[PDB]
Amino acid sequence: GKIEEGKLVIWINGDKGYNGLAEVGKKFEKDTGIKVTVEHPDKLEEKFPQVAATGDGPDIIFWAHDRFGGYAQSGLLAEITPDKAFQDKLYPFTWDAVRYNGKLIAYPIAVEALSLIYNKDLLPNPPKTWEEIPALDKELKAKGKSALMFNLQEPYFTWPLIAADGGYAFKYENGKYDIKDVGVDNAGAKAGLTFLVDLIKNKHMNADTDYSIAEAAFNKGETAMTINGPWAWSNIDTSKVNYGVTVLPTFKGQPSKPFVGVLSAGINAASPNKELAKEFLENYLLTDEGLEAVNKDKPLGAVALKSYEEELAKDPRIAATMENAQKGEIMPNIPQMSAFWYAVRTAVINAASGRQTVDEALKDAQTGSELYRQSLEIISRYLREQATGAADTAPMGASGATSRKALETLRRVGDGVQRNHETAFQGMLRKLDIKNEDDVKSLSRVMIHVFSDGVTNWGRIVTLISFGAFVAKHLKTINQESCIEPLAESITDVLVRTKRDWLVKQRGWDGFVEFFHV
Ligand SMILES: CO[C@H]1/C(F)=C/C[C@H](C)[C@@H](C)S(=O)(=O)NC(=O)c2ccc3c(c2)N(C[C@@H]2CCO[C@H]21)C[C@@]1(CCCc2cc(Cl)ccc21)CO3
Ligand SMILES: OC[C@H]1O[C@H](O[C@H]2[C@H](O)[C@@H](O)[C@@H](O)O[C@@H]2CO)[C@H](O)[C@@H](O)[C@@H]1O
Repeated sequence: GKIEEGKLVIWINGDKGYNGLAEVGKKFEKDTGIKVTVEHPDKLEEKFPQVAATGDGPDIIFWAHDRFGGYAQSGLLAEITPDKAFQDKLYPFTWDAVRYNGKLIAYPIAVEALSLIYNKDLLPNPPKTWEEIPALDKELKAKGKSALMFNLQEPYFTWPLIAADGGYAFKYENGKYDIKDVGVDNAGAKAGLTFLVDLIKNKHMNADTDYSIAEAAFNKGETAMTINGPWAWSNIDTSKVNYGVTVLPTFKGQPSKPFVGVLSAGINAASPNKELAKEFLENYLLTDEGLEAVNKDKPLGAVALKSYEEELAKDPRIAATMENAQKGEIMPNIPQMSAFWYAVRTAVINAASGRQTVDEALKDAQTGSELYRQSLEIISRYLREQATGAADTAPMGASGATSRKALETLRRVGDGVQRNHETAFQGMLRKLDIKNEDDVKSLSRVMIHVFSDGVTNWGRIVTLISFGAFVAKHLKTINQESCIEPLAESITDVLVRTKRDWLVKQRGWDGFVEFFHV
């Protein structure tokens, strides 16, 4: 389906101030005659890239900025071009969170960081360390309470602990990300997750605790502490708990490091209402009165709009939010963040339930988080050396032995496939009629149709990549060598998205090397 002209459909998460956002929508309707529909579907961050890919979905999508680079890389977002006068009304660091490949891909709304929320009637002074929580829980259990309950199903809430002693997602040094350097299974990450698993094993927490269970327990006065963001404060106000919002506890003397999000509004590339969306976001929502309406429903945190943020800055809950934000780090918006989050969510859940050990769980998470970059490194090098006749001299980098050995295996087995299946390869090449970067882009659909319509095994993966090499050779001979790298990226995208779970179960490219050994 096509997006309907002359209305606005907005998607925002169900924990945010969506009735507040609908009031801003009604003000827009009152001026313009244009109906604004606000929806909060489950798993909207997973649904958006599926429906938007077919030219469907909402006109405007709200999420934290971490998902938006993936969306932008897939052509799902309109470039945002506010004038200088509008850009200067928001803090520059919030604009930086919505910049992807030099282009603004969303409007920033507000800065979110988790804090420790504590019941002052149970815990007059909250604990400064994670390490004192077991003893504190023992004290509280004797009075029929617990120390701490928070969502263990979403790794956002457990990440601050994992990150504290040296866990990291993608390493940041000299003002740039080393996407090859992933810190999911180092000693720091292990120490943090082991502490969490030990809290569970000693019955200080329950592995099944989710968002709803922890909220209800805190807001009924059953647990002394929770971990949550500004959005949660509204329901706590209603409960009349005497609560404080403060700095997260330290682990091994070091601050808990929450991943900081910037709630952001992106415009769908398929929307025929882009001018209405920009008008709504700039002149209705991102105003003192627009942000107030949302903030009164569920608090936004530290708003991007300089004028309204000065008014809210005096709130000690916001001061505490920004203290934790400064100790933490701004999330990347790189396309791999979705894979990172999927990998760590599974690792926390399996470690918490005892399905896997901490070592086993973080091992798998590391492989999952590394999979795109390692797969690209191998696939791009094979395609490029096959096309040119000469290999890449560049160092292989992180997990370089695996990448080197996988490439050597792929040269052996892939050249065998190209030789033996030369007839079919030639026939399919002629059938596809590839001649430019436009035709290369259209291969993704046929590639995913043929590669996924069949069993999952290493032999079929070799075919995917070897035919890729066969096409790369053709692109070089027709003076279309600049298409080879986008082809490699497209093959890699198809492989890692469709076979993510299977690939991780095989120990990634080490499984490939082992399967075809001797
Ligand atoms: C019958 O004719 C096919 C052929 F010869 C199969 C022989 C093989 C060795 C089988 C015995 S198998 O079961 O081991 N493997 C597969 O069946 C298989 C797996 C993946 C795969 C394909 C097959 N493709 C169809 C092949 C290529 C040559 O003839 C087709 C190519 C494919 C789709 C077209 C566009 C395209 C573009 C790029 Cl850049 C890369 C790949 C592709 C998707 O990838
Ligand atoms: O749990 C992984 C998850 O973390 C972040 O999602 C947060 C979001 O930023 C908050 O606004 C709030 O809604 O809670 C969410 C956690 O349930 C990432 O933004 C998201 O991409 C990621 O999957």
